[PDB]
Amino acid sequence: ARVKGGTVTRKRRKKVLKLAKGYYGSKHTLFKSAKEQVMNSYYYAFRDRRQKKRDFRKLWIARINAAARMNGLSYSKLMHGLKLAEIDINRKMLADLAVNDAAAFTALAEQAKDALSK
Amino acid sequence: MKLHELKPAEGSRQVRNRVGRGTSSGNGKTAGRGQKGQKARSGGGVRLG
Amino acid sequence: QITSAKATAKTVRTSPRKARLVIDLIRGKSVADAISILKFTPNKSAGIIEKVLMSAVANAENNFDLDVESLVVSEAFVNEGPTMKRFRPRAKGSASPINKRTSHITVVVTEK
Amino acid sequence: MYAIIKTGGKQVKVEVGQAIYVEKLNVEAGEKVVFDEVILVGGESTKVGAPTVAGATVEGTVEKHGKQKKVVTFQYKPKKHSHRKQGHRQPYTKVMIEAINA
Amino acid sequence: MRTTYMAKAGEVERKWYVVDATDVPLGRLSAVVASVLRGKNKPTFTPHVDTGDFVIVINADKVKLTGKKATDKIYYRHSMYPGGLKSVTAGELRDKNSRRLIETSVKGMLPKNTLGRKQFTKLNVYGGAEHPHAAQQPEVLDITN
RNA sequence: UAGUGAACCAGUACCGUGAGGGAAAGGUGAAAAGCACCCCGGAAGGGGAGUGAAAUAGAUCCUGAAACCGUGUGCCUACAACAAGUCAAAGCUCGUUAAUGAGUGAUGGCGUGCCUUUUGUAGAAUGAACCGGCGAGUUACGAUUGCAUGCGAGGUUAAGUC
RNA sequence: AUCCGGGAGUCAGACUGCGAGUGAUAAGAUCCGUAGUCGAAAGGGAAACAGCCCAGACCACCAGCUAAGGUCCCAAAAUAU
RNA sequence: GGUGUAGUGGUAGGAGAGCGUUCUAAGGGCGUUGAAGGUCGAUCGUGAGGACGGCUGGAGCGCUUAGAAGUGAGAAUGCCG
Repeated sequence: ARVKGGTVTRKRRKKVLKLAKGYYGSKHTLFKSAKEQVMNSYYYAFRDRRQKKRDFRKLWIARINAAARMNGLSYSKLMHGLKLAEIDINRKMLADLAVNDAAAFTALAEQAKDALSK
Repeated sequence: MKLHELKPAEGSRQVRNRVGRGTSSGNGKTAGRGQKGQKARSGGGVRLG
Repeated sequence: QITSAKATAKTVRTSPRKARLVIDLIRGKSVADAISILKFTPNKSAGIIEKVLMSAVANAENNFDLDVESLVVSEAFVNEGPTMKRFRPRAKGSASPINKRTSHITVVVTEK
Repeated sequence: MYAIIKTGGKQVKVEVGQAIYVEKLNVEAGEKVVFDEVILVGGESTKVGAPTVAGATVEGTVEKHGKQKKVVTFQYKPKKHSHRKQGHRQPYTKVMIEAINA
Repeated sequence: MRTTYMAKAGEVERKWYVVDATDVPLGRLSAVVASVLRGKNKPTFTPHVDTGDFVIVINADKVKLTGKKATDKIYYRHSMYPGGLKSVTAGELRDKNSRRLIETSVKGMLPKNTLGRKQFTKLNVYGGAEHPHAAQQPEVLDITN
């Protein structure tokens, strides 16, 4: 009942190495050091699936900043006026409307001018 | 009942512990014994009483 | 119809780093000039690749090709052969090994 | 023809004759889907969105029920002993678009 | 992966602006100028591409230094040799090399990427009141900032 | 690398004056039919032509992984401080177990490896040159509890004979 | 929460509000009583930072709101009244 | 099966369910019209892991239920090549 260790280890180690195509050194072809940056790549993937959302809110805020300042409104009085006008647009949608549709962004800008004018 | 369809009595033949066989089984790296001390050496433990 | 005869020489008793120096100077040239190129380098790896190219020319004549004046050295390799292993008595009792290495050399002679 | 439609938590830009990749909708393939909350109607004369602009039904049909790629989310903590291993693969429904307000 | 604009290199047109400096302090000139060059005041960011503009400066430098700091803000350079600190400047750079004031107190205001170099070579600082760059038709800003 | 130390001309070669210590080394093909003859070279070695179902089965001879050494080419690279990844992304090249495709990657954000021992580690505490193979809670006889089974005021054989 | 029974690890703790000694009414010193965090806890802030202030991640999203702390540029938001 | 409400960081350690290797038994199978082994692929499951296809290979091996273990490697200034 002598059991050798025939073909298990190759299957493990090559499933590791296919996760490591394109590593900028001898981290293609060394088993002890390929099994480490895969671990750190998983830590960084856990971080970075949660810093997508930290990033794009800052980008859409900056684009809302520029396009709002073009119409004589600072970048927060839009927020307070649009909530007094009871409008619930996501910051993505105001970002790309602020880039493309100048007419629509000025229409929302004038209703936000009218809202807090009371 | 015949040879190729055997069934045991339920709840009546357990499996085992295989101790010191990997960190996520629960009992690898010091095998259920812990850190240093003479209970964790080879054949340690004082006599009874 | 085939061109590009081959010629090898296996387990040549020369070190494989040094023979890659000479084959820097041959890849991509005409045959009739590269022999003259080989005849002036003063190395042990000079007087071997001569014999490889001349056997490749003789293969292309007596087997397939024509037109010796229209042959181009297209490919040339250096690979490592098996290594002998011996020792040397170094001072204060001990000993340190000595490798002795061998190489395989191939040259392919296309027409154009 | 713009339409900005609340679907789930998210907001989507909508045109005529495209596809949107949205979450599950409990509707068989295939059939008709009628979204209701519409903020904007664009184009030329912008219907500015008071929340639930009235009389704004955006219709559509369904093509598949499919899944994204896996998301290998392994956690470890160094110089200690831990392995949590998962795999997650959400379902997805394509949405053809037809017939903004007319 | 969905729809937000990621501008390319040759999509955004650039402009040319002219800014005076008659009796405005350093920090606020440098702040408005450095917020110009990254591409702010334009709704079409990337954090990749030079979406910024070109800025020309007239009358370097006549910049104020508020209260004191005429003789006080000592700059410092060290020359990687022993004892080589050279505090050679003061507020003396108002008189000589008034190019060199704004080319330091704006380079500090920028990032230090490679874009903090391609966005720095768009300044032009002149202590006098002349454009050699009149071939490019620059416009005028108004600073109430 | 198992199984005697040893499947092979082994207590042999080798080491110590001596008592003594002690290795490594299996495999062509069904059949040797083991490459007549020609060609370069002093030969070794190769290229044709043959033998053979197969010669990348040519005597180091079944299959032939990894480190390691080379050749050719799709994309990038000479104002740049980089635990070497990951998120975002232009361009160029390609076309799959057809699907929210594959290769590369100018550029921006963020980011001090792996074990062990510790009140505490990136540590200038301690271990690994790299790859492959071997390499650690078992068994016998007793004791105690949980679960299951057959009988139950009863239960049950040992040594030993066929 | 109590009782009966099977199975262990632990006996080198640390700093910070507090309140007391020996110290010189000194120390990231030492020795105890009380509460928290680290040990066995990842995310935000104090430039970076085990123990301080806020808050305890089953997983995905290019959705929304607030705490501690912030709003001239790096670097997100007031050159606010 | 619905539908609600609640919970789901974690070292030493306690408990439960599974993946994988070699052999034995019984049933049922595959294989010179290509088995094991090797290489490549843009595939499936929550996990260890499992299929199918292209090439190389040239004689044996999976599948279901039960049983027995020389049953799983990255670290010992580990041993051998």
